[PDB]
Amino acid sequence: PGREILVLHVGQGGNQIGYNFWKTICEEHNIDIRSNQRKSVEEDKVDYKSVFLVEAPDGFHPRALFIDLEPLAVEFLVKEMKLGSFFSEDLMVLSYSGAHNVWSIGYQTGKKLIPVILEKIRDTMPETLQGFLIIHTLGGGTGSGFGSLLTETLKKEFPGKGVLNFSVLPSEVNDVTLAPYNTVLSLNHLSRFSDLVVLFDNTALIRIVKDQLNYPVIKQFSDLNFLIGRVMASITASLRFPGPLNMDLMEMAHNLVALPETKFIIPSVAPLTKEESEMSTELDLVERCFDPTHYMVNCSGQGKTISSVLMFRGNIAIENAFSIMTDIKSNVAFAPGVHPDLGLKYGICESAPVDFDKEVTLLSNNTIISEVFNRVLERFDSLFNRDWYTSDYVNAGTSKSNLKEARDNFDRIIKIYKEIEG
Ligand SMILES: Nc1nc2c(ncn2[C@@H]2O[C@H](COP(=O)(O)OP(=O)(O)OP(=O)(O)O)[C@@H](O)[C@H]2O)c(=O)[nH]1
Ligand code: NA
Ligand code: NA
Repeated sequence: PGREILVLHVGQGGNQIGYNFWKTICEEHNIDIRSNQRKSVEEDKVDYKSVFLVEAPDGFHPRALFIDLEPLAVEFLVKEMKLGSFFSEDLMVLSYSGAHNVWSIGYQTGKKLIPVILEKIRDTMPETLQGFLIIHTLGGGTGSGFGSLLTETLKKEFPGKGVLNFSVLPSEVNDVTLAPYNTVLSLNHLSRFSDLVVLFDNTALIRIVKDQLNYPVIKQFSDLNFLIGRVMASITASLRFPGPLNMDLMEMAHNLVALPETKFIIPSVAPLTKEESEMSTELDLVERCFDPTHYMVNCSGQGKTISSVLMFRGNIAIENAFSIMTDIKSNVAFAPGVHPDLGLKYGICESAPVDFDKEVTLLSNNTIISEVFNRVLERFDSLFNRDWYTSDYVNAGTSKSNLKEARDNFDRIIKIYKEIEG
């Protein structure tokens, strides 16, 4: 026993993303998400299912909680995707009132559910649990505020366990006008309590789906969220399947987090299709991951990499993975203080993702974070300097002074990344 992870999905986006993640995990372990059983004994591969799956005598269940302050997103998802016996009622922590896109309402209202959540966790969590993943968007009220509260709560209640966030930033034009306040409040909270924050945004996800997968239409968020699920599954693949070089959650965080504050990470994956996986080299895939076309956060350029983690999955030539390292260091811009021999952390797993020959996943700690975050700050200031939209934050326990305090800490983080850039 050991290595187990518990996944908390918070708000509409966090729970919708959870569908794609759990679908991917079940497929990788040849588990039928509808029957809760192995699809077959003969195709049961050597693996470690306990990382994300609880095996009970009746079948497999996700080590997850599905948390929201309104019931519609989760209930509709479970009905449409036929998840009733996998996303079961005993794993749901739902209320009725909603956060109304205000971080402060999500935070305050979520406090009422913390006892129930902690009881569910302490009911079924093994003592050898390595950590928690919190999946949430930053621009709404529940994912942002309740997700922030949960990050704080888990770090306090479970010392020595990793707390990692997979967090969706607002789009280039925000689709929630309150998103700057919610994003600054969330990033401030995660800077204080998360061990590592892996970021995504829908502008980048849409670009990848339209340009790398060439989907003719995106009709549901599943046709975007699958990319987030791919990152989550691939970066944990070496905990779950054999390979030459495995790595756990805090192993990856320790290699990325150069200074305590530099914990905000941009992911990328290559390739995106089976056909590309069968007609590519390790060098080609790594170069794609380091190219802004493949970043899952919308960036103006390659920035400067401080530190990176690369997971190689599938039919990988180890000599190519190693031999290309000097090429990565020569062709990709790293921050000025990074020694020519440093800034890379490798994992290598023999299991390829569904039907692919091979795949590379990159987690990059990149100074371009400062540009992404500066844009959030500029949006925040445009509202705050006019006192726009502050009333419902104030009424839910976030004073205007508190809003400014969060903004100023956010700016301190931006400046640390900018200083490292040079
Ligand atoms: N990628 C992705 N983004 C989502 C998804 N659902 C919502 N979003 C984004 O999340 C932000 C809105 O937050 P939601 O997750 O809907 O809000 P919530 O966390 O449920 O908070 P409240 O509705 O205020 O209670 C917007 O920027 C949306 O574009 C999703 O399934 N996938
Ligand atoms: Na919602
Ligand atoms: Na909503």
